[PDB]
Amino acid sequence: MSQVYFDVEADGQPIGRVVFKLYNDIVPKTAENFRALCTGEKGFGYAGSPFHRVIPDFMLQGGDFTAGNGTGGKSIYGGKFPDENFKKHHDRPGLLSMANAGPNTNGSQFFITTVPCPWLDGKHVVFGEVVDGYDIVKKVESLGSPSGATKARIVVAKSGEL
Amino acid sequence: PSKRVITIKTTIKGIWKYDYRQPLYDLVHTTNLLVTHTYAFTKYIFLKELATDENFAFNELITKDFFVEVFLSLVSAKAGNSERLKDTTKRYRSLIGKHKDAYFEDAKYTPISLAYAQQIALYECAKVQTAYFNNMKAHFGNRLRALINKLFKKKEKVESLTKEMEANNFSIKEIKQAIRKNVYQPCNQVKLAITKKNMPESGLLDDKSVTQLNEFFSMYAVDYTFQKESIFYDVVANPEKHFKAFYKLAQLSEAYEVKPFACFPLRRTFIPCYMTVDSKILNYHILKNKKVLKMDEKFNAWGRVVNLERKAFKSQGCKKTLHFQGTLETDGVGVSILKQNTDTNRKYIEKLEDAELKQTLGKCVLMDPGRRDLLYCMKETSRADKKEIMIFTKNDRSKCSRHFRRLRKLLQPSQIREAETYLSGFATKSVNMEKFVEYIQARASVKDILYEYYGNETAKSITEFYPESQFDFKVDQKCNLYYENLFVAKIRGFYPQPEHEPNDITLKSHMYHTYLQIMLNQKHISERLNSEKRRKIEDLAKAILEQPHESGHKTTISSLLGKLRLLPFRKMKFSTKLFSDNNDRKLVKNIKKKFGADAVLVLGNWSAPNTKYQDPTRNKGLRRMLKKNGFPLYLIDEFRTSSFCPKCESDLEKFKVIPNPRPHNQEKQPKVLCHGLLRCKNMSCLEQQTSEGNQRLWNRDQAAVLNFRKILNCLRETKQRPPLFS
DNA sequence: CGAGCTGTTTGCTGGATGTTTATCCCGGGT
DNA sequence: ACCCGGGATAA
RNA sequence: UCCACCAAAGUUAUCGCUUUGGUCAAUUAAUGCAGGUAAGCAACAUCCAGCAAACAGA
Ligand SMILES: [Mg+2]
Ligand SMILES: [Zn+2]
Repeated sequence: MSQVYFDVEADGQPIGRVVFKLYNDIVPKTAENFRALCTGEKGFGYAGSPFHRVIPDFMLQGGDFTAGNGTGGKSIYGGKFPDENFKKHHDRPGLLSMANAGPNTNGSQFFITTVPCPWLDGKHVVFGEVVDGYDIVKKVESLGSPSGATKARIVVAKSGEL
Repeated sequence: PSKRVITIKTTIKGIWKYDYRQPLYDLVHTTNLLVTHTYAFTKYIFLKELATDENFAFNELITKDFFVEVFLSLVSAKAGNSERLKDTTKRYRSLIGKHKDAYFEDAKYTPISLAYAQQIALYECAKVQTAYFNNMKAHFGNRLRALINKLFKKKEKVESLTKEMEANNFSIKEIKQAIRKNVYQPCNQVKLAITKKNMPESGLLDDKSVTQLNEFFSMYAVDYTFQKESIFYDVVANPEKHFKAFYKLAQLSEAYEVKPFACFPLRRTFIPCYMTVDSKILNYHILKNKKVLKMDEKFNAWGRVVNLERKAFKSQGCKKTLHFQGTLETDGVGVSILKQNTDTNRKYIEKLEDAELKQTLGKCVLMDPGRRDLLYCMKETSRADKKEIMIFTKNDRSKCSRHFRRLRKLLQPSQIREAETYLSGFATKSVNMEKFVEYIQARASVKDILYEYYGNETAKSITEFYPESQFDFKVDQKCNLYYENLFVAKIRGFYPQPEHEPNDITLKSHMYHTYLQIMLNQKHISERLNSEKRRKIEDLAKAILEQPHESGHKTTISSLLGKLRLLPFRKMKFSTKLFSDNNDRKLVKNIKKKFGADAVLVLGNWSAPNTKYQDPTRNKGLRRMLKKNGFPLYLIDEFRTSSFCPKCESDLEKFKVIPNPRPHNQEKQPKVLCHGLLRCKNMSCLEQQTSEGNQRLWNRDQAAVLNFRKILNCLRETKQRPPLFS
């Protein structure tokens, strides 16, 4: 299971790092796409992508590296790919899953859950967990607003694989 | 070698340099205005003279030279060398100035200062002359025949004779024979008499009709004789001597309350139309140059405005012999580039041969052209299980047209619709002086607002077309963001959301700021907003961030953005052509995929005349496009092809009753007989279970194509049409 | 082929003809 | 004297 | 005043029929096809006669 890390900077000041554990064996294609975006193998990735939608106590979202507002993003396999599987569910906080605009509309955007989301089971593919830096995740969440607007410019300054 | 010309379409924004965009726009508008007046004023002159005196020499004034003077009279410029004018030019200018002041007063028009208007006037006046000649040559004979029928009182005589004979209990066949003997034959005699300029024999027409005929013939010269003894042939041979007569014909048509027809071509579209641009026009109007541009510097001048190295402007055609010659046509949004090879310096399947018919074995595609189903296509090898059937419907082609029509209907301002309704109270095709003057005044009273609305793409917009209107964003099921009806972008991360109905109400309005920020970053939205408006919108967005719950900021933003609700009519018109081309190519690709690349097409002989309660059809354009793509196309008669059951050659009937297909007519006419489903009269027609008969049911198009296949097989076997379908 | 009487704007379909470039010189200014 | 428009004509 | 395409069934080569599965560039964006990066192809303005939508009047 590949592990990846993001460096989060608010208003140009680093605030911490978050370490993720990927379900490579359970969800191969989605995990591979996420790893490629993290490492920027294909010339594009989450590097510099902003967290355009953070809802406190509910979720953080990001991964839009072409528009920074949720209307962009693309996968290595193309614009979008079909849902792979739902062998994992939003059962515990800290789960990393793919954001989509409906069935078979997965792209590059991802979201991290801060509370259980049983109602989202079967709708969004869950493909990772947060193993370290969850305090940094809470710190980022504290900068969010109920409407999703961020109190400060939060971006993934750097990304990589451990 | 012969001369051929090709046109390449494109958009101004894609090839036109930004710094020179504004000079072009105004020019277009100016030209359009002049052209519009160049029509109306011209008519305003003729109707003025013809009503003033019947001896007026109207025929000689239908020329490009007179139209050029008419066009120039609407443009104010410094006086030239008057003594160098020709006698014809002097007479034309005097005639124009006779009514110049009256026309300006009636139309509330002022001359537009436009230097170097010679070339534009020449081109537009050549177009006007061509339009006049084409209209007359096309419709003079038909309108003359209609007038002759009206003069003979054919309808009244036929009705009276039919009623009289029915009162006497005459058989319908005898009634028709008597009508032919007593009505149609004298009418043909009158037609023959009029065609040769000779008055009809006494008793065929009453005194009033004879007087009207004499008045009509007084238009022509007394000694003038129609070429080859036929007026209809002389009109084509020597059109210039009939124009005045045509006008009189129109009046006679209006004498008997016949539906008015446009005798004088006019430009009435408020949307700016295409105008021709050449090297001189570009040099003197767009580039604002002040010196003569020679042919050697021809392409250099264009290079300063457009990139001649693009795909559109490069060589094209066989051996790349079709080169661009510095001539374009543009209407402010779209552009057409003309290429030419020379310098500017001045069948039925039943009648096919044996080999031709037998070479199509296993490749013919039988098509049934319908109204709603444009093409129902079936291949020879089609069977009950191997259903090699294709359907190209009217909906597929009309998607974009219906979408644009609905959008225009929904986005039409109240002022625009009211102005159109008011302007519709005055007829335009009528040749009456008073009616035309009233129409001119009515158009002048509403021309400004209509031009502003339809010219919103490049013209100044001031009027508030949507007062007291608040616009709120919405998201559809497909996560597409629309302001009210304007597409913004697809939100790919919209579905992830928490439990609905949060505690704080103001978040719903706060999402408005996020939607506005997403919208304002779009190119097609940012380009439509000027710097000052964008600054004000950003300030209002900041204020909304300060006080999201306040609706005043939202109302102000809606008022500012009301410009975005104006439709780009010219852009939609341009996109319609692309949509039509894409539909044609998609149909060709589908035909080749389903029926193979070397498929042979057999189309029905139905002509599809334009009928009331029915939308137009591409019957002729469809065949032309199919032939242009290389498909071998042949025509097969549809006589009794859709009336007999293929399984047993028995007649079919319309049995099922269904609610009205059109929902709006259900309340008035709820239920009607079905049209696409039929049942056979054999009453077994199948291995029926005998429970309720269960007659074999056939789709009308499927039965028609099966009968076409039967006819084709019979032709192949015996080279003769089937006796049943003969 | 298939569905139930007038005017404008739009558009969709159909029919007809074209798709510029030198040269002169008078008004006006310096 | 010498030049800068800009209308008007014509193939 | 409404209807984008491809398939299964009621069903029998069954409708502007109904019930299901699959597809989506949504568009008030842009010269359109394809080739994968080269290299080829594609008639347009005006006017007029009809027909459809909105409105208003017979
Ligand atoms: Mg037919
Ligand atoms: Zn039968």
